[PDB]
Amino acid sequence: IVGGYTCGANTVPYQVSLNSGYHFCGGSLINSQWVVSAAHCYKSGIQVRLGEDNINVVEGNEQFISASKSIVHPSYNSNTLNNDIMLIKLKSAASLNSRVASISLPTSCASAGTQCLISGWGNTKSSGTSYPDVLKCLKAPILSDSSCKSAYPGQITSNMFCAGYLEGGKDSCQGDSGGPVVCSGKLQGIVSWGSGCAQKNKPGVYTKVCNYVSWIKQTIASN
Ligand SMILES: [Ca+2]
Repeated sequence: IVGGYTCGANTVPYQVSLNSGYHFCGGSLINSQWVVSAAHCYKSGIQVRLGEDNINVVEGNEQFISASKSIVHPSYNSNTLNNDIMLIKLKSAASLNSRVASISLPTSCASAGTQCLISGWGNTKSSGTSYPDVLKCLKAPILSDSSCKSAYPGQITSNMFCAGYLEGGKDSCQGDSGGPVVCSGKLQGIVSWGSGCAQKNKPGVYTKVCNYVSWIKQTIASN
């Protein structure tokens, strides 16, 4: 997250870290056994880390759980990042508490100008590299479809939306992928892609979770 702030330990209790001997992507806890993340984060060997704040120190309130199943959307296209969504089933159910809690899926899609919270352990620099230890937060609005398509002509599908700031300086970035975009207590986005980070007129692009609610619920009911 570039231009953001230190969230505060366990203030984003649904945020997870996906780990393979290092943090590589985020995700969101949507019930005691299931996490949503981005398809482009898919790997073998994933450990889900819940209740994290500093990803480099064991502080308390952490739960480390292996992934059992990792379900990439069948129509994921890795060249376009259309359908950039994955479900991950935990080996065991997490213990939910004030520090470790699920986020609700949307009933309706969000509209333009809705303010959301994006969070992650990704790069904090637009130009260069600097990974945080502790979780970073950014409040960003949903842009209009118009401004989103004018920023990325031909590359925005019905399953995406833009969020952020056209002036630059505030965005998600590498390592934030897969994490939450929460608006009025509902999971509306997943950190997906963009052109660089925090660059002017190139806002971040997010998977529009409201298009996937039926798919999420049908897949989970069968797995
Ligand atoms: Ca920790």
